[PDB]
Amino acid sequence: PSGYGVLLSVHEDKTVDVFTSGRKMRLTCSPNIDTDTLALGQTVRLNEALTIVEAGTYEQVGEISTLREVLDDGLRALVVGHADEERIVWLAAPLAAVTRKLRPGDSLLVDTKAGYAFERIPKAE
Amino acid sequence: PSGYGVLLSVHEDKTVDVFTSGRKMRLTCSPNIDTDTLALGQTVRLNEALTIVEAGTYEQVGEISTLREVLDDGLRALVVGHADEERIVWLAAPLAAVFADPEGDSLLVDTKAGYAFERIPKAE
Amino acid sequence: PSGYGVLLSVHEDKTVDVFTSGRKMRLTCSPNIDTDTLALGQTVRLNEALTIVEAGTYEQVGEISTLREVLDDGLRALVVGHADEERIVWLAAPLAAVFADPEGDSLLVDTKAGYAFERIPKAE
Amino acid sequence: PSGYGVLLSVHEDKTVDVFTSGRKMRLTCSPNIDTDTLALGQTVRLNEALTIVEAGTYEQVGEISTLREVLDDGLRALVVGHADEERIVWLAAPLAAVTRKLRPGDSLLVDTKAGYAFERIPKAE
Amino acid sequence: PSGYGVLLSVHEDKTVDVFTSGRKMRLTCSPNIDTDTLALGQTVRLNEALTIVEAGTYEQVGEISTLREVLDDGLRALVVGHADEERIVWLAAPLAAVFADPEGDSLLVDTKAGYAFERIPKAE
Amino acid sequence: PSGYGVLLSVHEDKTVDVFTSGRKMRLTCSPNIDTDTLALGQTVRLNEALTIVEAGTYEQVGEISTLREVLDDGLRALVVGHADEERIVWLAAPLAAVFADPEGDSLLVDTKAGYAFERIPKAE
Repeated sequence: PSGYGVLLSVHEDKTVDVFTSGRKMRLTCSPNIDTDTLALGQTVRLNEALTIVEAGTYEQVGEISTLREVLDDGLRALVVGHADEERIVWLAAPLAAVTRKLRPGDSLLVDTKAGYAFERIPKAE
Repeated sequence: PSGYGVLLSVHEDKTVDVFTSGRKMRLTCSPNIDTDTLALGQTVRLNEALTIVEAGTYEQVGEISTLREVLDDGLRALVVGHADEERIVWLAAPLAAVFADPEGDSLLVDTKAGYAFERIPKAE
Repeated sequence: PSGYGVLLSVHEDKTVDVFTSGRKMRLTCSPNIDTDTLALGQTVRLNEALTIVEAGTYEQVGEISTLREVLDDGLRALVVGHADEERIVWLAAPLAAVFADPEGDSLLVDTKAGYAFERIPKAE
Repeated sequence: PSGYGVLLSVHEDKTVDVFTSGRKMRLTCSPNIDTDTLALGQTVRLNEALTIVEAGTYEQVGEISTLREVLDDGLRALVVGHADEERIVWLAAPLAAVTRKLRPGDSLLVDTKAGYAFERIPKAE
Repeated sequence: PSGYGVLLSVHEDKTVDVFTSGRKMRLTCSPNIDTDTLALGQTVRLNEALTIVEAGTYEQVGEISTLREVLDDGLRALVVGHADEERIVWLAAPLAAVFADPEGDSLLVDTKAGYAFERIPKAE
Repeated sequence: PSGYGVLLSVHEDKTVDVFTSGRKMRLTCSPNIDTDTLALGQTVRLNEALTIVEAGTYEQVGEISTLREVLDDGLRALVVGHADEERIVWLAAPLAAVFADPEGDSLLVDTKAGYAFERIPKAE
């Protein structure tokens, strides 16, 4: 069987930080994986030895939180969840650009354990 | 003895993603499983080795959430729970079959697996 | 030592779904057990190999929830918990025998196993 | 090392049901233990093999809940906790008698995982 | 590598009850521990074998609860948390030393271990 | 693989308390690590034997809580979470350098490790 985790960072030595089984770990990738093309926040597949053997895409289901503000660094956002839970999360690539821009009350799909926002979910009317 | 999980996806090599023991796993299927006939969201039965040995029905008990909108893709929906927790979930076939659905419909959901399975009269 | 679980369903092949050690399992009964006399929601005792070796009484302590409606199938009910969490649960065999509210009855429930066991006014 | 659990019932065959490590189990007692004198709801000590090797007393710290009503059987009570959480619990012996009697709004020390009430905690003024 | 727990009691045979890894355990002490000098509620350091190897100070971070009353025994107190969860906890020495305390004082507590350790100005 | 933890304290014997895999541990540093340069609250990397092999940056994502007061010791603060949960946390090294509210500042916290790391207005 394989498990999965959320990619957090790629190091100069081609190891990666991944959030998996509820904790951050530094893991190695299979030689066939091009680490230069990994996208932070994407789900990655792990073998039993915890080597990254495949890159997937971003989570498509889960918690929604409301955007309050993108932080000064342009990399993280302050979001507000259901019971008034304020949190900081990383912006995945499709959100960090900038064409469109993120505006406060935008609804964002988030993983608050890994600390990532993946997708904006549109429309009241 | 067998365990269970919620089927999430089927891969080209006949392995499947399943949500079981609180996380997503990629698992193999027994010779009896024709993956072509699997329905996403259904419960699957797992042997000790975590091989899928039987494909079952959708969950029938659990949390209730309220439908806010089906997303543009027609695959997912925005649902709101008891303390106004908004989530995105996948729609199982029975919900996609009617997609009416409104908006306010009460849906049986598994928020860990990320699925909505059944509409519950409020009602009737 | 023996473990325990809540009997969820009895299958046509005589195996049984049981909620035990925090998850749903499909288990086999000792030949001693007459599976046709098993009662939904009752506590079953397991040996170390997870064979069902004895069938017992129903859970008698735990969470109280309020009945909202008995579903159209007569097997499940919509209940509302203390913080307005709505859930669907199975009716244990004693409750599967009649009810009547909204249109309010207080039920002993185990939301992890997904069962209601007993009504709390003066009821047996 | 030893672990602990809450005694739930004593069987005719001298085995006992105990709530330990978050679940109910049927366990045996050391031959030196007189099972006839066990008190339901008391904490019991388990060796690594999960044999009951010692009986203790009732929990003395933990959750408080307010009594609503003793059930018709005289063995269980409906209690109401902080966030309006209603639950049924077993009455330990010092509470089941009957001299004094339990009255609704009494504060009770409870273990809502094992499903027991142990002690009444007195006095506003 | 060492773990930690909260000391709950000392036994006549020099073993101790400690709350560690989310539950109470009876553990032994190293030759260096003079159990006569232990203070109930203090943090203890445990080696891989779960032997107490060092007795430390009280916890300094964690949940805050409000004092309602010290119980008649002078050993325990009724405390109320954020969602008005009332609990009974043991008093550590520093709190017993002042027992003033009032009632309204804010106390640093570990509700799993069942201890109050320190009074926090509201204040100052 | 390597694990990670939050550095809680540095002891006079050069060992360090670290919150890792959901609990507090006392660990040893690789000889490479200058323990006098370690900074409270920083993330440390662990080998499989749980030796600290590298010291890193601070947590940058997670829960936001509101500062109520910096305690008299200048090392800890009282913070209030989203559901009015009050807690005492340690100040990470960057925050241990000044503050100022009630008499309101938003702090990034990890309540499991018991640390605040960063203030969120425009602050570095």
